[PDB]
Amino acid sequence: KKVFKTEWAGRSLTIETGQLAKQANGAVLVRYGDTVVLSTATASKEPRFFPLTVNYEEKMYAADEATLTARLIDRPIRPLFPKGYRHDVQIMNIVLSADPDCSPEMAAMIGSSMALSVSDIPFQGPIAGVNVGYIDGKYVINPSVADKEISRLDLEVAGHKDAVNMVEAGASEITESEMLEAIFFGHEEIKRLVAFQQEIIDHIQPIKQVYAILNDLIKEEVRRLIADEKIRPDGRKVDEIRPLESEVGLLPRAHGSGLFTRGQTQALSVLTLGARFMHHYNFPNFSVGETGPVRAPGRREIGHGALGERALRYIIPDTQDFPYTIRIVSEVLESNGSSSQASICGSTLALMDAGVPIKAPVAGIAMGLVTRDDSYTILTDIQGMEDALGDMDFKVAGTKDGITAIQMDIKIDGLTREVIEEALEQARQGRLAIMDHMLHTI
Amino acid sequence: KKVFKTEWAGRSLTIETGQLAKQANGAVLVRYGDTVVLSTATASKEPRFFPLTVNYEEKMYAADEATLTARLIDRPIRPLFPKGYRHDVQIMNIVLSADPDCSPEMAAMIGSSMALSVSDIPFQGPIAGVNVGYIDGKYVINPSVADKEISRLDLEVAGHKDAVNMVEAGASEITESEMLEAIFFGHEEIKRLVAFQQEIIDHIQPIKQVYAILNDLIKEEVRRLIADEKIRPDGRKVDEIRPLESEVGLLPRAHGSGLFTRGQTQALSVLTLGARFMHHYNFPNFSVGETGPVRAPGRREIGHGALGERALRYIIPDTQDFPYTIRIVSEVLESNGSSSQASICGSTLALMDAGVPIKAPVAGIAMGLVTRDDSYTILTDIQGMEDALGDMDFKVAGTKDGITAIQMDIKIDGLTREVIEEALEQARQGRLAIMDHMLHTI
Amino acid sequence: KKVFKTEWAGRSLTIETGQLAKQANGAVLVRYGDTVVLSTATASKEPRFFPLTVNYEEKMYAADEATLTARLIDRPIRPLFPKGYRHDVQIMNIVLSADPDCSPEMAAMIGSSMALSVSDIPFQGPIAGVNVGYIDGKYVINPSVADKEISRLDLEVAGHKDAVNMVEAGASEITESEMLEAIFFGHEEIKRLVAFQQEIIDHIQPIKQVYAILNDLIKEEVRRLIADEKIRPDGRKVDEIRPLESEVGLLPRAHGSGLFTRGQTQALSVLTLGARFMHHYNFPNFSVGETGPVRAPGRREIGHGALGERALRYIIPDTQDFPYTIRIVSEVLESNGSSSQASICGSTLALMDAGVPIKAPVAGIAMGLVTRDDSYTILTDIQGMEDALGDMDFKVAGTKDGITAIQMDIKIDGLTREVIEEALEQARQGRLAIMDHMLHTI
Ligand SMILES: [Mg+2]
Ligand SMILES: [Mg+2]
Ligand SMILES: [Mg+2]
Repeated sequence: KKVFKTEWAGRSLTIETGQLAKQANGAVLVRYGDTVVLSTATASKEPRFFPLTVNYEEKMYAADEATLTARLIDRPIRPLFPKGYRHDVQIMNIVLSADPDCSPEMAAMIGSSMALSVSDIPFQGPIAGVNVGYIDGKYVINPSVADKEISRLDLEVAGHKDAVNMVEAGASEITESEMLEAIFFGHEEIKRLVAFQQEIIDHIQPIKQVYAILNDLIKEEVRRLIADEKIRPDGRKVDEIRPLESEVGLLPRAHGSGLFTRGQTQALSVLTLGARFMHHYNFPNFSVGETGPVRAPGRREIGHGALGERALRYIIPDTQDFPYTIRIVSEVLESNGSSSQASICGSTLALMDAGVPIKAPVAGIAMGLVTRDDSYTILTDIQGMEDALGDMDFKVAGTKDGITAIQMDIKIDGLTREVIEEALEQARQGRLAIMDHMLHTI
Repeated sequence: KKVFKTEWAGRSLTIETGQLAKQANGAVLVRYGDTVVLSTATASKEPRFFPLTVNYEEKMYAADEATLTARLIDRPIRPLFPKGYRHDVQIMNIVLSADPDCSPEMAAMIGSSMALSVSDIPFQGPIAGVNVGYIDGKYVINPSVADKEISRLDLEVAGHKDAVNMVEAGASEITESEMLEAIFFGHEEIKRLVAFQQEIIDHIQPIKQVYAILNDLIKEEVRRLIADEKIRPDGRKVDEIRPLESEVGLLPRAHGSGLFTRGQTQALSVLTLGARFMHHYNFPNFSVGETGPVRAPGRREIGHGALGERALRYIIPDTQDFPYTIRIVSEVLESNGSSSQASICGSTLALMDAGVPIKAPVAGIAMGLVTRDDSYTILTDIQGMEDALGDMDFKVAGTKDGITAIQMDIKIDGLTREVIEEALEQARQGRLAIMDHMLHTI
Repeated sequence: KKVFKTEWAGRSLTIETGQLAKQANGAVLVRYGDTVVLSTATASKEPRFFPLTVNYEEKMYAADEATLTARLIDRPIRPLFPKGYRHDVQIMNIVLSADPDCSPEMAAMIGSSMALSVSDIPFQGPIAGVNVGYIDGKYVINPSVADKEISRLDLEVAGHKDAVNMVEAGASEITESEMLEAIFFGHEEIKRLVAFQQEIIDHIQPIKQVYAILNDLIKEEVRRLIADEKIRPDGRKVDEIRPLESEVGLLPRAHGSGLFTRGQTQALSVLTLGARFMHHYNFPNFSVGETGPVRAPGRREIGHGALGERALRYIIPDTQDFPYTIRIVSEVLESNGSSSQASICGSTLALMDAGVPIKAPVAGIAMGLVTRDDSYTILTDIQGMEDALGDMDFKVAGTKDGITAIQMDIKIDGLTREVIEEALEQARQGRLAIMDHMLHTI
């Protein structure tokens, strides 16, 4: 994780990388004052017309428009790819925290530039954008909500080191000279922002670029290694949990937030208190390093949100002891096995971060199985491949004092009593280990 | 039609087959107390990745959630198909009547097992599910809504004769042993439910599994047999109506219901009273023995709902004599020609069932045409093939005293006055014949 | 532009062609009293099952149903196409002004007939439809909303010169003879309307029916002609605006309307006053002579509506001096570069039509560029091909006193200051010329 800081229009500008959304080609967290934006850039493995998609979304907890902002950010980026480049490139901008005086739109634009800049994609940037106002005869960079009310110009201009790349303006009937001056006043700031990004690029130094029978032979090799040689594809032992990392309080305008990472699975859960309890779960395709349609929550996202809500509902305080609504949203930023349990753990952190008087913290974990002729092997904290090539995905969440939720998917006829018993015990040990880590963080 | 009865958690469990949704591969009506669920299983004719889809819907008149339940029922079913089976299989569960103390989710799960078991699809069941509660230290099968409020466990468990295959639980922090005790307490009931299903299967004994030039010769033969030999593809006479069957009062929690069957066309219409008149029409793909997307009402269903509403609107009493809202929903469970008129007849039955003081009963029927030489033949109650290969689809509904609705689709340039007049006369005789039967039923 | 007038059920019937939607195969404006309906017919260039789609929409500003009305109009039209005809034919019906006593449905039915008749598509019409009521024992053509309340019959019947082609009725239990009399009373009016349509057809006389290297040589030829010979594909000069045409007050039940045409780009903007400011933009596929899905407004339509709203927002009077909501909807009836600007102009004419005390009229225009070596050429009022084959699409709108909106898309890395300077000045001259024309119209 690398943090780069500067100042922008009288407020702090930080760009973070290396920690969040590692399976996108490039990903960056932009903090502009209290505005926080996660920007990702992901490209298809092989080339597909150049298919570029830019998305912008302001989360409900951050406090047509988003369509206009995605079209805004697409413009200075689209023409700067090599001629003939046909890979499908998808860029996401998620406003996690929104201060209206610290333009989330412009933060997302430089986030989208930086996401691409560190990314692996041959984008010919960097670019940056600024908002220019025109107040009492003086041009201003990124005016506050108050200043924009007395501004005769609502100009957003973007470009690179060499030239202006985009002009998007509304104005109170200003002359051609007044506009022209505003534009190249804006481009002076753009050159500073592009220089700031280039410092980051210089430091980071991104590097730019019968079947079915085979599929069964790999399945048997993974299963043989596990049952016989006692070793898992990532070198783990059968009861080994992946490396754990965790933080709270990542978002200034949220009541509570928790970041929980387990191996290659990472979830950001954001809590909102209002004036009863709900938990939602979002699974972007950049979480698994892919592109594709940005659709409404599918069947799986509805399930995993309800499973998280079920595990957590039992420790939520009553209304007499906590007279507030509680909404938690879990964002899966990276996934390689049980994002849904990571969302449960992130939500517990966010509940404690927000000072919600819960009965007890809750953590979860998913168990696996490799069945063989004479015996079987329980796998603790399975990754995706062990789900795909194993025999079950057995998810258990609860407190130190017992179970609050179970959900199971198996690829065999059934689980014997001994399998279920052994899995529940390893899962009891697993959740206890995870909460020891979470209480260490909290 | 065969009815099989038992007792389940202190309430009656009935499974019916042979009457409803005969064009699905397998179909079953489950009655669990006042809960009523129709479950169908339909497979693609040819095999296609194994595409299995399970659907669950609680109808508005029965009284995220439905997604979780379809997700619930898929789990114990999916792994029990032969390895390498690639037919597209769709399972539909329609909650027609819902008593919250008599689990519609569990009723639908055994319905889906039952639908598959009698179906011809090589499903390796049967399976069954139960809900297990935990109240003052004792496990209970399918607790009532009141009992679940004092329950420390919300466990739903499914499996087959030999093993448990699915566990989905919420719990007030119960230990691993307590959960284990609940699972195999539930599985004792599952083995009883699967044994009951096997009794039904033992009795029923399901058996398990230039082009354009040709079509014109087929069309030419059906039309030739009709015009020359006066015989229709099913052997009917040109003015012969298909066998009629009808009952009332099928749903305990509905204000009125009518089941109307005409040959291979079957509609169940459900009426709801409230505190002005609407008729809706649903056409599931299993009604014609197919699979496919479950979409919102298409143009045809909207058309056929409005045509049903038109035929019926005229005999609905004034508010002074009946001060209630009336919503009727007609479910096409099978189709082979004019489901829309069957829905009209089903709706009239439901109106008389509900004790709605209608002006007069209403029946409908669809007429056809085969034009030849200069001669022609009017067909009474056309099936699908006579619509496709004939010249018109001429639908007339009304009372014994006259016409209340007409809708027509033709495949030739126009209908002469003489064709229209003779068709109207045969349809007058038709609706009178259908109505004589409906009053016999009512 | 040709206008054909007659009388229909005691109200005026006008059919207009030659002015609106010229890029559809056939397009017609029908005025039936105060009802105004635009009807278009467009066919795919090559044939694809005969795919015919009929669409019907009543605009909100004109004052299940639209689906039923579109199916209504499809029926008398569908069977009257040549056997074996496989071109995709799409008919759109847009109710721009709605008087409920002058049936928009029947206006749309004869509009769809006329659209196809003048179209080049081998539709074997014309057809027409009428509404027949039955009041105190007398049949009446197209009864008023009041008269329909005392009518025992709500019959819609359609057909051609030779026969009735469609019967759709609801009725208060009328006999077969009463229904039969109604149909052929209606067909007496149909033959008169079909004769009226036939007069127009006689008058108009419609006539009835390495790749990558090649595209790059065409692009180089357009750019070569522009930069060297100064000649544009339509023979225009680089600073020449396309011919302008403009009218105001096209819709009787709208508070204001403006029609603005610029070459092959045409927009109709409709203003509605209520008891704050919004501008929407619609882009039908017939505007460029194509067929295809009728979807919700896409990203471009959202963008172009907001850009129009942005150009206009600045001249909207304050609430203190104009206490009304203002809604404008701009319909792109024909397009060949910058419809977004056509909407702005249309909107301004409309605001003036509606007597909205705007600060100043607003006009817009789109500029292009052909870059050659170190040389370049600014293009005034670019058509679609000069956008596709040029270097920018630079849109500037404003008043006589300055700029109110700018939006730009470029196909090169950046725009030098002098290019931006040259574009703004030519665009300033452009909008002044357009506004000189618009004030002449107003
Ligand atoms: Mg897992
Ligand atoms: Mg029919
Ligand atoms: Mg343009």
